[PDB]
Amino acid sequence: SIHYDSLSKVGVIKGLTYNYKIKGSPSTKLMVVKLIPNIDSVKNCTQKQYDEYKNLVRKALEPVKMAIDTMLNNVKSGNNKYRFAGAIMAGVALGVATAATVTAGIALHRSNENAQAIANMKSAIQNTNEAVKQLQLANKQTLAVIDTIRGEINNNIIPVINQLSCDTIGLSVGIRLTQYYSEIITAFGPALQNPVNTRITIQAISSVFNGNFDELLKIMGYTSGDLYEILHSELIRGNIIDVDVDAGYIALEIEFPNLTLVPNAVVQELMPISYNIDGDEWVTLVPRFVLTRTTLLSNIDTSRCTITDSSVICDNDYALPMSHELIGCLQGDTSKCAREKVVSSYVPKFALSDGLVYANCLNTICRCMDTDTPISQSLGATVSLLDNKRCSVYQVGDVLISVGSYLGDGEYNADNVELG
Amino acid sequence: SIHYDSLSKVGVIKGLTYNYKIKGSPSTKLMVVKLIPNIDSVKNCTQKQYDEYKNLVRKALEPVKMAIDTMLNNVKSGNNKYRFAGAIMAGVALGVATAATVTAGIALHRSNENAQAIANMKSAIQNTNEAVKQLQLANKQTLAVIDTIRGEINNNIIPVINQLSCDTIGLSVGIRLTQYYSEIITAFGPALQNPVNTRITIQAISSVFNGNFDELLKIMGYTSGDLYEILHSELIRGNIIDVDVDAGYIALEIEFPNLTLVPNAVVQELMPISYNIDGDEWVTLVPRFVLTRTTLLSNIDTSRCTITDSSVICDNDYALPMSHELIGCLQGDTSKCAREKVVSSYVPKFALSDGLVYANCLNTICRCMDTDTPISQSLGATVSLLDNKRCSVYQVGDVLISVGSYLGDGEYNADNVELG
Amino acid sequence: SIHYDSLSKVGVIKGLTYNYKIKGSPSTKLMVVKLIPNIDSVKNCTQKQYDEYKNLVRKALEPVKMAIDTMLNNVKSGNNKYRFAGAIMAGVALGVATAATVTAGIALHRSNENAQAIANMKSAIQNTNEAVKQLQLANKQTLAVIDTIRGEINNNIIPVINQLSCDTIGLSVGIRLTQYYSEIITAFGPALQNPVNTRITIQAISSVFNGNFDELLKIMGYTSGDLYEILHSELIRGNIIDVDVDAGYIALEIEFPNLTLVPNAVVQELMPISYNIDGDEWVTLVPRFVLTRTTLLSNIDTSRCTITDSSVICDNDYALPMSHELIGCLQGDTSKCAREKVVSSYVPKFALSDGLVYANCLNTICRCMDTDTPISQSLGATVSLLDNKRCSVYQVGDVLISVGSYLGDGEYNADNVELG
Repeated sequence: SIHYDSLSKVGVIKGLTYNYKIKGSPSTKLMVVKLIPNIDSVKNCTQKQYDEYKNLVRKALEPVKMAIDTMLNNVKSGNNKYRFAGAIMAGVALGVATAATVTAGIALHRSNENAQAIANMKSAIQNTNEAVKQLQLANKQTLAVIDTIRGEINNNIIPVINQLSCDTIGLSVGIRLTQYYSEIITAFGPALQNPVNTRITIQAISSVFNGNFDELLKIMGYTSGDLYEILHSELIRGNIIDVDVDAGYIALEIEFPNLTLVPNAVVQELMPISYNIDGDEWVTLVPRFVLTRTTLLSNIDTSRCTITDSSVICDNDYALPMSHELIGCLQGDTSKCAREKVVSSYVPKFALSDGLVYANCLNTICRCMDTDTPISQSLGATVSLLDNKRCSVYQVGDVLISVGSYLGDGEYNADNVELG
Repeated sequence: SIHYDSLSKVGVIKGLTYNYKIKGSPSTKLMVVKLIPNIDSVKNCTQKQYDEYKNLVRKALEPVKMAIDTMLNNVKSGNNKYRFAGAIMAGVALGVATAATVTAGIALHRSNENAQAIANMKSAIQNTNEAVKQLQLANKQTLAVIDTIRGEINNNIIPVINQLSCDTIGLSVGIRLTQYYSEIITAFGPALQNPVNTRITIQAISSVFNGNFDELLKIMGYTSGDLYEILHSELIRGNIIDVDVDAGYIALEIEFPNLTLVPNAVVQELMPISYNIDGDEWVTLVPRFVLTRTTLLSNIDTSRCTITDSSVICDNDYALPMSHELIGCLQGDTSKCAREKVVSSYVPKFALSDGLVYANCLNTICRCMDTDTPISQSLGATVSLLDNKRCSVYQVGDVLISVGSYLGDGEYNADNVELG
Repeated sequence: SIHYDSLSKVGVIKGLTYNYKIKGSPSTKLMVVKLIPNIDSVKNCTQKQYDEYKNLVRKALEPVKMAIDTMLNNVKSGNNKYRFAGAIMAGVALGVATAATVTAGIALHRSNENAQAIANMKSAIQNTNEAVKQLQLANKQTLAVIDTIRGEINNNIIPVINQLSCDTIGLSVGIRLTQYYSEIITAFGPALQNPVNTRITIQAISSVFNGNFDELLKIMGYTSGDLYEILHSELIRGNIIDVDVDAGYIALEIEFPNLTLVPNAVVQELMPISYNIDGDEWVTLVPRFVLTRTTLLSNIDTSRCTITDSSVICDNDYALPMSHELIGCLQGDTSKCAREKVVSSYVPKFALSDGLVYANCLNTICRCMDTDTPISQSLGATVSLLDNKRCSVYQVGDVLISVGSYLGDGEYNADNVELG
């Protein structure tokens, strides 16, 4: 319970209401990002710059493969000793880890049969001559292959190649290769250092492809308009499963999760306004959002979640405990609520809820428009309630509002309430 | 009062001084952003990809117009019942809202006559064939029309169109349309969801126009060098007033505010240094900036404001209350000031103010350069003052400084001050 | 000491270990950024737009040179009066400053002989016709000169110049100049306002050169693969030393620092898990990282540092003091540790350290796989220890793990420990 009838007399008013959703089971797709382009159409003019680029790429990829091969051996070393049907992590060889790292280490082994199927297509992956392409694995699964720089050459150099000289072509292509290297290090740098525990969103991945994430979703067989709820929440993420150093490519597995609606769970918003005490202006201190689950009250940090037109969407169940004074305050003992003095006009003075208006008519102008007379609260009353029994249209500050009727047994009274 | 003479003996020294400015009355201009380009120069080669693009745009715009039409009906439903000269909000139909939402809902109705004037120019808006254009409304007001992709076709495809094949042109244009769609969703996505309460800065708006905000200000009749104080503060912002689904465009109103100088208001900076107590090194805890208005002291969170060479500029009056211990400390009762022990050399040891130097000569080397002898403070004194009565140039740490004269009645004394 | 044997019984477990590194002595290089391009190849077609651009650039540069000339006079006014071999700051003319500002003001004078050598090359700097170039000063030092827009004209306009008309060329170049002006104001705007105290990273500087920082490091004679540890930490930074208003260029000095390994300093990570008290689930509150230097314990805010595979790298020594209750807790008086109640399943239940597993087997399923039987802790015990004396493979939650042997004198006991 939140006992709104006692909260209103201390400036706390009932806002909007939402349901709670959290991430469900996954679905996955395969993508290959090529770092060495198929320059074969202009090959004779640019050989010197190309040979220099390949060595730098290979030096950059060599450390990553040893991190992957190391983690694969800790699981294989277990599976070969014991009869059990599941994968077994060798704890003595690993030595120190959180439960999350052990879980991601077993998932890396579980993904290895796709990586082996990709490795059988190496010569077909090398020979692509388009900016994006689709191929079929022996698993019957499809693979998407991305090749940005061959797109740049097809657009910018080939239509004018009769005007340019051989030295101009070589010098022109050389600067484009170093720009692409700078983009790769900016997008993938953190994942190349810690490949087992790091995930990247599809929006960030697309920065290597001019930011065109709409083409990426399209070639995987989706539509960006249908995926809106998980795309806008940034829940579509990928991770590295394998690296090929001699060919120069990265293989990624990309995940499209379901959403689960939590039963008996509600999120409630609270609106604060100022109020009058014996001639001074004060404000109450409370969190903006509160979570209720099967009568239990709790805090929730919505900065780690996305708010939509009707739902709050989180990656995990971010509920947090609540202190005894705040629980006492929200359950109707207003003497336990904390308060602060007002020194700026930026704090609001009125609000609308269920068609009724609550206002602090000692610090803002309130007038009745039908009879054209001012409205005054006593120096004993903290807040004033505006409904259609007195008159049908009110001026509040510099706005005109029409109001509904009060669902109660008599006149609203706010004289001399308990507070602390 | 801040009683700097007592604060100096506890390491708190007087810094720079600024005046306070807050946002004033507005001025506005009109802009139209087109989502469906005028492809008419290459039309025969790209019809298949164009027809697919238009349906996706229309599906994306259909939800936004219903949010706008819904809010317009809540005001019209009031205006038709009553004689009053101002606009009236229907509170029963709206049900729940903050004062800010009611205010933005009335402003949306007030802007509707410009939207109707724009809607009379629809055929002239469709026929533009340039990246940016100016038109005249029947209000005598001007309108700026933006068309990015027709600029791309004029630059990249038309000069080489004799070299490319029909299939190459179609495939080439198709990827540019999906890239533009990805850019729109990234820039406008939050505003398309909540069009009544959301505002966008001109810098962010320009990301749909290659980031060239200088052209946008130029066609509206301004110069980016004159607008520096409001542009650098990020106070130039726009909001959506209407949407046309069949033609595929968004109409925006853009605001250029005035700045108001608050009378009798001053912002004062404070500089902390370490100090000596009985052989140990300590530091005092105080906020960096303090606000004084007509003798009243208050806190101010300058992270929400911009600091210039002479003024602090804020969007609203962000003043906040101050606790009784901090007020006691700043008004000269140093026994109420809070302190901390020092465990790193990154904390500073000296500072310059009004041509005089204050230093902790037990934790840094202080020497007189004229006589070439060291300077020592007793174990009873917290801080030392360096002025030109003793000698004219000092070495402090690894820097040489020349100093002024002390405006006082005698020798400065820092023995055994009151502290807690 | 951290007395891990008492901490384990309250859910705090030993994580990874790192060494501490801080920034050392500098090394520097010279760079010139040109704001007025060498349009001389298309000059006849674009004169009107070019003359308009130059006046706006000069108006933008005029305020910056007076800030530089003002600070240079405060040092020169000292050096001319006194015999001392070092530079002398005039404190009366400066009036108010922090020790950091005095230090940067003397450094600006120390850099002035390079600025004079650059100023002798003005006609050679103006005549460059390439996107990037190298020149030699009379100091025998090299200078790197950047010219982005001449690169754009060499790539985009000259190969098609027989197809375009004179008016098309002029209009086309004019929009590229205003886009470049918008990019300059976005990258350098804060430094142009406060040129003495502001530094910019090489990644941010490169945004004026299509983001290609790899070319910048290459022409300065480095390789981005060797500089990884300081580049990834973002310690490579530059600052403005001079401005030329009539020619329209900015001169920068760029710094490549060394790293110093602090002796006898270690950073230790801590892993928290939940635990059982009399039937309820609880958690302990402690910082993630702790710093030890020659037996002294301290806090460290690693959000201002970079964490690698083995080292923590900071710009300055960010150590901070620690409270008496936390020191008491970590030195084995667990009655002083603070705790919280658990209301979400997102909190972890087990962890691996030194080949042994610690788990809360009342809130997760624990079973022995060799004998296929469940494991249970009493209602008196907070935590359970899993080692190879009982059986060699365990199921914990939904994962299978193989474990090592306990280095102790007998059975581990967690009954009825002291807590508060």
